[PDB]
Amino acid sequence: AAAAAAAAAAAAAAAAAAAAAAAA
Amino acid sequence: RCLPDGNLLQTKIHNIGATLVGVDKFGNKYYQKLGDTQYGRHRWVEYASKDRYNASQVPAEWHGWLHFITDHTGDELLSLKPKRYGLEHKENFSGEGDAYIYHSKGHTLNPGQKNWTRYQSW
Amino acid sequence: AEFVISKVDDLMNWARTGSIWPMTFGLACCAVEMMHTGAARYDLDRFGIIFRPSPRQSDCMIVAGTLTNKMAPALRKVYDQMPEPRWVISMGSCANGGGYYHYSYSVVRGCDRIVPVDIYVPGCPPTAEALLYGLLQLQKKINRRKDFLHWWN
Amino acid sequence: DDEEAEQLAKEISKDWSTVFERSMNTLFLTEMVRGLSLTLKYFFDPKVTINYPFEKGPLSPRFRGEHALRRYPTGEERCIACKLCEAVCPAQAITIEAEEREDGSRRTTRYDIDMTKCIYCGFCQEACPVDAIVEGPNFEFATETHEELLYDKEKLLENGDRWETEIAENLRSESLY
Amino acid sequence: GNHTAKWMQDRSKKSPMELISEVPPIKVDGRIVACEGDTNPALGHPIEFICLDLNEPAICKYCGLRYVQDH
Amino acid sequence: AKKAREGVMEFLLMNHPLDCPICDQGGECDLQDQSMAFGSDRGRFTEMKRSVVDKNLGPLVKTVMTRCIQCTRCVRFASEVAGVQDLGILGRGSGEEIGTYVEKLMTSELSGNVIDICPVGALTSKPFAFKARNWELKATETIDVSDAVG
Amino acid sequence: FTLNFGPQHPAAHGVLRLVLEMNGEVVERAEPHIGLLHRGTEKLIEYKTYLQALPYFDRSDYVSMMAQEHAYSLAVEKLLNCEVPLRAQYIRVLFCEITRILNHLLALTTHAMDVGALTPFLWAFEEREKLLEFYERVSGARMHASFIRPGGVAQDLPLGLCRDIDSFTQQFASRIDELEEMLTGNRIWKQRLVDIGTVTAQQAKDWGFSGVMLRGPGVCWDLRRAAPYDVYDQLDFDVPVGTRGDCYDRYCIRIEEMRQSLRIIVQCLNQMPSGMIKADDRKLCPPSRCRMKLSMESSIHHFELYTEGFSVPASSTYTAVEAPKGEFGVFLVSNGSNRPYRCKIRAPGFAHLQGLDFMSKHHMLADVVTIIGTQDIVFGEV
Amino acid sequence: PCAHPEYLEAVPKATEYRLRCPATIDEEAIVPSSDPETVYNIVYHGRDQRRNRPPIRRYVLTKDNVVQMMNEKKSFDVSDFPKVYLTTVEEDLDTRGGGYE
Amino acid sequence: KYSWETLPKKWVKKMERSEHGNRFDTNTDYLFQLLCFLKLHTYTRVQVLIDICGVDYPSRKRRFEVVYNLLSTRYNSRIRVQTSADEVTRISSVVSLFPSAGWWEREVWDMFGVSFINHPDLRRILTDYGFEGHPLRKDFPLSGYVQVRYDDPEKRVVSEPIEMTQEFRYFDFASPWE
Amino acid sequence: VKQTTGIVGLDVVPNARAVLIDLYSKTLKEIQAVPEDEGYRKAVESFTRQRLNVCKEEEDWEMIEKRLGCGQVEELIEEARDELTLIGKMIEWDPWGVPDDYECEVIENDAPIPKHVPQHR
Amino acid sequence: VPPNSANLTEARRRVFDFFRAACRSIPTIMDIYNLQDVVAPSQLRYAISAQIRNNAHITDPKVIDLLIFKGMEELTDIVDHAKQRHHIIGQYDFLKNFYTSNY
Amino acid sequence: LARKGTGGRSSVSGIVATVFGATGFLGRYLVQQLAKMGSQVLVPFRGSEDSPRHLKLMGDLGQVVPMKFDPRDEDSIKAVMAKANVVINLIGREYETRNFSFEDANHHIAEKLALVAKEHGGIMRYIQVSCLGASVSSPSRMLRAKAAAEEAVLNALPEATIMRPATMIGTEDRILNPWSMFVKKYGFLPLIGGGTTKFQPVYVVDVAAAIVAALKDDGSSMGKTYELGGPDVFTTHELAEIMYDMIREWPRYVKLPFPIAKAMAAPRDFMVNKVPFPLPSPQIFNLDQINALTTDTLVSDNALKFQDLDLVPHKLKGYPVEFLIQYR
Ligand SMILES: NC(=O)C1=CN([C@@H]2O[C@H](COP(=O)(O)OP(=O)(O)OC[C@H]3O[C@@H](n4cnc5c(N)ncnc54)[C@H](OP(=O)(O)O)[C@@H]3O)[C@@H](O)[C@H]2O)C=CC1
Ligand code: SF4
Ligand code: SF4
Ligand code: SF4
Ligand code: SF4
Ligand code: SF4
Ligand SMILES: [Zn+2]
Repeated sequence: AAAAAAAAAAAAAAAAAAAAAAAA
Repeated sequence: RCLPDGNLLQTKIHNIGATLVGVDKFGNKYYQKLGDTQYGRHRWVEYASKDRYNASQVPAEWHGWLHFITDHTGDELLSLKPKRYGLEHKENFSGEGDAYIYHSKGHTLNPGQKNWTRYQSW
Repeated sequence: AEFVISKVDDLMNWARTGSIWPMTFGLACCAVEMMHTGAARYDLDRFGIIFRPSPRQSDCMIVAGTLTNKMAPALRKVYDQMPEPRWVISMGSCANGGGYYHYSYSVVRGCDRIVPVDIYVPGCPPTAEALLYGLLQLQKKINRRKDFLHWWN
Repeated sequence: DDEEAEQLAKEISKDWSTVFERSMNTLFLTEMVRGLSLTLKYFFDPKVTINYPFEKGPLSPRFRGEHALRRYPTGEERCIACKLCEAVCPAQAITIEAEEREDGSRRTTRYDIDMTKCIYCGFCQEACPVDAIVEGPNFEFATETHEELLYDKEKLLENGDRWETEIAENLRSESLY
Repeated sequence: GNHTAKWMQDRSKKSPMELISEVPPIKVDGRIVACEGDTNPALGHPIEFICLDLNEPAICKYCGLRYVQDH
Repeated sequence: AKKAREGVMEFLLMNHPLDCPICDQGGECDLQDQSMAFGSDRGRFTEMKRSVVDKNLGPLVKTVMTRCIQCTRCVRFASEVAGVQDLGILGRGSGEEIGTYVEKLMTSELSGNVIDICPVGALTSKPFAFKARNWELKATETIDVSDAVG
Repeated sequence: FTLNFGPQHPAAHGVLRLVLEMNGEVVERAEPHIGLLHRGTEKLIEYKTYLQALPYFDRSDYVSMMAQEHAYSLAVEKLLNCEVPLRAQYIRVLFCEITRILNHLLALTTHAMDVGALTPFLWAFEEREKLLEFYERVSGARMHASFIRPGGVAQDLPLGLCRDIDSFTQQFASRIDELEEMLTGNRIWKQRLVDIGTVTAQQAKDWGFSGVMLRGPGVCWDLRRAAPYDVYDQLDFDVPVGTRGDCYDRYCIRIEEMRQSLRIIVQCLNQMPSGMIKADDRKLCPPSRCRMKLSMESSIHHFELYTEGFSVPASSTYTAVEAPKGEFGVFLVSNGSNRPYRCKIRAPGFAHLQGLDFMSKHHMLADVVTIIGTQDIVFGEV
Repeated sequence: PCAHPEYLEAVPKATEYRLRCPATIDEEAIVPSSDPETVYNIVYHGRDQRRNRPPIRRYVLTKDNVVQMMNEKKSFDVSDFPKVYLTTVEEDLDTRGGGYE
Repeated sequence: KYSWETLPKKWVKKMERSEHGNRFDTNTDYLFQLLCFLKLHTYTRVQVLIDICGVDYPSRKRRFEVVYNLLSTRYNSRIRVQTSADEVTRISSVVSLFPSAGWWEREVWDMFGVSFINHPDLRRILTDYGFEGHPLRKDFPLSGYVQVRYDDPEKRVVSEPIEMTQEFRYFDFASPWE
Repeated sequence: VKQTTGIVGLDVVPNARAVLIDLYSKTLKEIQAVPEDEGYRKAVESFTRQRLNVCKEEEDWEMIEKRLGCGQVEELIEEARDELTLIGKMIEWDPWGVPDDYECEVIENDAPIPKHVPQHR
Repeated sequence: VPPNSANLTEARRRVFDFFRAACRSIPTIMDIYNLQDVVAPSQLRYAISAQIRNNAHITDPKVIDLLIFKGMEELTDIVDHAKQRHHIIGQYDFLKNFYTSNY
Repeated sequence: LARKGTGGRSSVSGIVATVFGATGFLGRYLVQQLAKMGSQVLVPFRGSEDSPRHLKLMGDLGQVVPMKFDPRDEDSIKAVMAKANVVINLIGREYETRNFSFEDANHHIAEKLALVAKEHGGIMRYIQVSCLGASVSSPSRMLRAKAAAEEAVLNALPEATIMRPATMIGTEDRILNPWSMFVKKYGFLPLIGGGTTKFQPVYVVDVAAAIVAALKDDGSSMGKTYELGGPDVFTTHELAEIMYDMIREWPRYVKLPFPIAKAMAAPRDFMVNKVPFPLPSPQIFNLDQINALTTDTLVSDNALKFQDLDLVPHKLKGYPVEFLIQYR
């Protein structure tokens, strides 16, 4: 089956908050 | 003891350091093991009916102290139970034969099955 | 005498009351309260209760939540494939009786309309201990069976 | 793009003594041995469980369980039949019929809460003006049969007299709110 | 009674009507009483001011308690 | 205008007893529905309300004159429409009491309508003593067949 | 090839009745079947007052109770113009956020029990049975705490609840760490979740995801930063936003959103003004028991608010809060009467479970339970 | 060798927690109902929120009005355009407060 | 509001509000065309169909009122385009624009009966399988017409007979003086 | 030089400025087909001219973002392409011009909103 | 499907279309739910025709469109095993009333 | 009777019945009729409380009140018939059990319920249920007992209807469900006597519909022994032909001469001897059911049929036998 396999590679974990950390 | 057939053994493995705070009329011995550890497991009741026990045998005088809702042992709320209309507990006889179980007033099992017809026939 | 029959009934009832694995029809929140009654604090694996995920091998069926008129055939079809010494527990107001949705068109007025019920855990969100006490009442219902004495008539 | 994303996410960890770190943390399953170690720490720690029938979970005086019709200390059911709880009830569990009793003071000939058709939200306890209907912390009233679960007109809700010793306590401690 | 024979089928515990008709009427000073409830104005009924101009005891409708002038 | 309405609805609810739960006309009340719509949300009167004994007006009109606000509507209805002239506004001041000065059942027919005339529970149907509430009653706009006035 | 994939583990996903059209083990389309939990909520609310309507909301989402009462209350204050105090707002958030924690603690470890990790479920449920010691203590019922009333909040906290919520928040970073050390590092977890149910942001927007499934894709969109509906504009907290969209990002968010919710709990605790608990407008808030008994004008309102209701003026508003599942919004048309008029409940899980069709295309049949995991599909709202 | 950097020492078993059981009134709470300025000043129409609102002004637009408006709108200069809700993502590990809130 | 200036005047046909969330009560013909606008537009970018709220006004002539909510994740605003279609007026479906509209329109047709044009798979989503009648209308009684379901000699089957229950007690709380 | 848009699916475009210039020129050319006295054409013309101008002046994508404050150039390209779709759609089923009657009812209510309800920021 | 019923003619055309669809689908109906022995194809055609004729006096085109839609819904939920079969077998003077009730 | 309702499942029918044999194959259809037309049913059960559980439904909240009672002990039968105006009797056995003999289970009970209902003056209609052809001098001791039961219920209590249902077919029956599960002996069906028996089965729903129809009827159907025969007078072999149409199996009958059968059923007839063990309820080979199988008297004579109840029975092909599909 040519279905897209779930490739378990990705970018490393980096907690991505929003830009409103200090001064909105 | 002599009950290796129940979780009553877990309660009797308690009581090893616990202090006995009062005992109600039915015989249920109310224990307290505080200070040591495991909050939520520092108030229990030994039902004094080692077989055929179940919940709701704990009277209202203690059912407060034992669920941690209050800090008043049943020996302290017994001076507050109302004398005029005060009623003893009933163990929740659910299923244990009719006339012990509760019945509505039309169940045909209740002695004195009332008729609801609002019109009074002639 | 009859004493041997009394003890063999005590034994059968001790078995069926010790290991009573329910097919937990956990519909809605009373399944979240049932999950708390299966959780760490009030163990149900303590009392032998093992939540089966299949109706095939299960002594009980703790229907919880709002039995919808569309989940009525599925509940009945599941109840029809439990082995005969089965019981049903209604947990929560919506499952035992009409409940908050008694007058809803899509809600059956209590599972007592689909499956025959043996212990109705009361309280719309029953305390996890209340469902646990409902099961400790189902255990009483087992301890009052004496099926051997009735097989001897 | 996923091809280039893979090429770059694998060219980020591409320096010796870092390929080695990742190889010894994916061969000597090391992420997983921190799972097993935590699991063991919890295997040996005390257990947050409760042998139920003998000790029960913590509650509060605001806990809403089995409905109980209160009484005034001197007998006389507190339930004057205003029908406010019959009105406020979301599930319409309470059916109240009222009749001037021979004494002359109004009272409910029929006060039947249908516990099965009841959501235990405590609206009746709030709506009642004299605190006539309150929820007793019982919550342990599982009934073998549904008809028993329909609490009769002022007779089984009158079993709150047994629970008054705890209901009066909870009310004396909650009335501050 | 007969009204109380509609909801109570026990007929062994005294009927609430009798439990309140056997409590004595409470003497007071003025011409108006409070009867806030049992004792705690927040655990009793809404305060019901009763008039005691009549000679016979004037019952409190909510609690059944009876008050007399006590002049 | 709104401050005048709030002022007056505070005076009316000042010496008025808290009988709304035990009042037969609890739901269908002008005083409750004007306080919950035009009167103020709070009351500053915290003193001893005046109270009034319950006059015996017969086997039809249950009377709780403490609730009555002395608006005089019934004492006008019995004098004019019913035309029997038995009710009266006895006394002056807050001590005002509506009813017959001597125990006198309202011998007039057509004097059961004083309950609909009454904007307050005070005068209520004694036959409909407490049996129901203003919200339970499903209403049908039927006619009557007792007398041929229809 | 059609497969009637039902509830794998009952009592976790109750009435899940997908009808998967498979291709060997690769799923070609997932057709969820709704209505098995369709109680007449959007009809029953048209028949009851605005007070009687509130208990349905804690019964809409059964794992995050008070968030929906908070979304309803904010829809009968949007109409009523019913300004609530500062303490009511702070308690209302301290419990909407305790509810975010109560939900992520379930929707993570029930998901993690569908994937296979059995212990995180029971640890998180001990944590949830600690937070239900707060629900049950502040209102009465452990789950359905009909507590966030329209005007303000039902009744003040007990005199020992902030101390206990503090003694819980101190020990809750460790519980999140354990739920994280047990699942985040695992190669059996990442493998079971990375690149599973990846939702490009255009898809999460199209299908109206608007939840933790709209911040997986990277769309920075939290209705506590977008439309601050309480002290949220005062409280400091960072909304974790994913970068890939796979079910491993949504898990990492739900496990960080469970820490920022801890920050919000600790703030609401440290700054909770001693003010009135309900709006002073006693025609929208039933007066206390003490007042209605002593004051005749309060008794009249306690009577016309527990029987009649508010009669909120005629309008129609869509008030949407950030419930844990997502943007739970209650579109509340209001005829002038005391009963609502088509109180439509936009509930995420009706928009998320739509996403199952395209999320779980070409994923293996064993992934279709992971997708249902990370969508936090609770069928009460569907 | 695990998640125990002298911080898991905050353990779940409390053993001293809800030390004052709830229904024990050591301190009688007060829970203010109304602000002090609104106890003896019960004027309501000023405080009213339900009914103290401007009435709905539903006025009809006919073709003349909208062609007038379209001709009046000469140009869409900037600041006649809706502002964008600008939100970018930025990696942060535990810098907010130092991990301590 | 910028959205009303650019929008063709004909598309916002009937009404327009300016508080409690702004709405463009449009006509059913110009609806999906109006939904095409406000989306795929640079200064009005909604992209997110939050909700499709059927609302039934029995006293109108166009009974229902299909209230399309719309969020604009870009400009952080929320617009509520509405319509009006009676029981037998097929209204344009916007599943082609916002694919979330699929289930919402299935629910609007199920509850109310406002069939949707060129909506693929327009099938009763919420109510029972053999359900006849549209619940969230006004004239549909709460307890339903034939919606009790009990087991019987037709074993393994729950029938669907005419309904009978404790009568729903409708309380006439509404007071005069509004 | 841009690593990636935080948004998933919106792939970073290296030639952002060039395709933006292309799209805005296409938009200015295609908008001519709508009547001039329509608010839609004034809006499209104005903002497309502003963005095309700022894209021609500045060189880096970062400066395009900084001056033209509309998020990221990838989302800007999404907006411009969606606008081209809309103009090519609006040509069809032309809604321009006000009809003869045009009964439009500005039910402009102004209820005060408490602000502890969501609204938006 | 757009309501091309700008007239009774198109509506009647699609009525005949739905009738042909149901008739040509009766095979699967009889198969899935096992009526090929209790009911005859003549009888199922008779019932479908009596349905389409029982609601033939509809001078409104859109009402006919909606009726055909309800019918297609019923069929599609009968073709597939969505609804059961014990109803399909069922789907196929004053004094005698007075003696029973008052209504 | 004093009916205040519209249909059933919440209506009232003034019929507070005590269906003595409710926890049985005929009982579940009769109780469902009586409690779906909205009338109370005081189902009395004999042993395990799980017996009438399948009857707590099909009746709305006390319309079906299962009660405990001992068959041989009165003052309990009087307690079950305390609040009742209809008393149907379905208590019957096809096999002798070591404790209750054929008379003590078919005749000495029906007579006992008859007497204790006579005493409880107020039982308006007392229906007595016995098999068709249960006339004295019938071979099967079950039918002789069931004939004595009729004779003693009419004598001790006149105007007492007596249904005479012939072998009843339906789900969980004792006629078809033993043949299947013996076709599970590889299609081997032992039709006894060579299928020369002529008996008229009847869909149990229609027997119930007749038992209720004699309640809803007027003063008639009192003391009139109906014969709930049914349509399509069959033969055992022919009836078996219809089973194999439902259960997908190939007809593989065999003939058994009556001596061979009575010898094969000679065991399980020592019931009174083997005291310390109860035998497993002879399903297919029952010496008494075989004695009944011999003579084809199980045909409705000119006695009252379904036609005298405005009722026409269902067939035995199609749904009224579709309980066999669960054997395919
Ligand atoms: N089955 C058939 O094909 C035919 C039967 N009939 C007659 O119909 C009636 C009901 O039939 P069906 O329900 O199938 O019969 P069953 O043999 O299944 O018995 C039905 C009921 O009879 C009760 N019963 C039988 N014997 C006793 C006893 N000694 N003491 C107490 N209760 C007893 C059973 O109680 P429990 O369940 O506890 O044992 C059960 O409630 C009987 O009279 C039967 O002979 C008529 C035609 C033929
Ligand atoms: S009865 Fe109450 S708690 Fe149980 S499922 Fe229904 S709403 Fe939830
Ligand atoms: S809690 Fe009280 S008011 Fe609420 S449904 Fe139950 S009985 Fe009715
Ligand atoms: S319980 Fe309370 S609300 Fe109900 S009738 Fe009695 S006093 Fe009134
Ligand atoms: S008339 Fe009765 S109900 Fe009305 S305000 Fe006075 S006491 Fe209350
Ligand atoms: S009508 Fe009623 S309120 Fe008015 S004066 Fe007469 S008694 Fe008083
Ligand atoms: Zn009093």
